[PDB]
Amino acid sequence: VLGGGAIYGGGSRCSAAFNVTKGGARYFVTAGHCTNISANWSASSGGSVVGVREGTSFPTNDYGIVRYTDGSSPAGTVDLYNGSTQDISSAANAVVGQAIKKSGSTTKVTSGTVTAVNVTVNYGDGPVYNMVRTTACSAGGDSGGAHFAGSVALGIHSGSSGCSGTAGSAIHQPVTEALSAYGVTVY
Amino acid sequence: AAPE
Repeated sequence: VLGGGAIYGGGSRCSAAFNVTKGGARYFVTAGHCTNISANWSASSGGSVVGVREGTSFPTNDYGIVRYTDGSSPAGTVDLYNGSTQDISSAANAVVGQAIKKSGSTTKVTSGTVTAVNVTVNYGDGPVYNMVRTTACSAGGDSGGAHFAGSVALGIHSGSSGCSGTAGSAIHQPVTEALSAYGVTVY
Repeated sequence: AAPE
């Protein structure tokens, strides 16, 4: 699956953030509230399993990782939903004022500006810490999608408080914390 | 805010 692409588990749709690697093996990271629901993930609702969960953390954080088990070696890119893709080649933390994009499977690519970093967000399940607030529009099914700027991976889509027009509220989990948690790098 |  490419970054921003749909993934299905537990009868729900989420989105993948980025393809990552360690030890010559391929994995994708996504939202923890998505990997909490299921161990097996497919690229269509009743499709064959492409990967199995190897870790998850939600609430407190919101990230998780799925190991590919179907023998594929996907490109390390994010789907721009227009026939093309964005190559990702590094990861960093977002900064206030930075223009970002997110790609997820419900609203495809939307854009916004980072308004705050290191934010605690209270969801119904509990608080998630050290989050990033943006003005990018989003909707259910977009969690786990890629927050990025050019070839730089910045975050994993977690949630929002709504959107009207272009004025969104997409919140992301910093991707660097998930990459260190699992000892993985983007490629 | 809600998870999406």
